[PDB]
Amino acid sequence: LPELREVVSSISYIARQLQEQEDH
Amino acid sequence: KHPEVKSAIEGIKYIAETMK
Amino acid sequence: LIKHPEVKSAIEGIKYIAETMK
Amino acid sequence: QELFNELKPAVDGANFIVNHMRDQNNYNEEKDSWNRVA
Amino acid sequence: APEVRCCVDAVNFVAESTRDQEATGEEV
Repeated sequence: LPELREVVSSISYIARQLQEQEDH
Repeated sequence: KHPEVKSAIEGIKYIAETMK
Repeated sequence: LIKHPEVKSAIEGIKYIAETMK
Repeated sequence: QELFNELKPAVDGANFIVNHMRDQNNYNEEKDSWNRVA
Repeated sequence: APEVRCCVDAVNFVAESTRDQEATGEEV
C-alpha cells in the first residue's frame, strides 16, 4: 500500500512542521 | 481506487511538497 | 473505524478546515 | 487490525493539525476583537 | 459512505486553494 504509506508520511511531515512552528 | 481518492492523495502530497 | 472517536474527530476537523478557509 | 494501527500516527497528526488550526483561528479572532475595540 | 465523499471533497478543496495561492504568488 504505497499510497497510504505516502499519505501517512505527508501527514506526519505536516504535523512535524506545525510543531516546529509552534516551538518557534 | 476511484479517481477522486487518488486526487486527494496527490493533493496531500502537493501540500507537503509546497511546505517543503 | 466507525466506533473510534479519533477518526470521527479527524473527519470533522478536515470539514472545519475546509469551511474555515472557504 | 494492522491497517488501523499503521494509520494511527496519521490520525494523530491530522488531529494535531486540526487543533493547531483551531487555536490559530481563535487567536486571530481575539486579535480582530481587539482591533474593533480600537 | 457519504463520509468518504465529503472528506475527499474537503481535501481536494484544500489542495486547489493551495494551488491558487501558488499561482497568485507566482504572478506577484
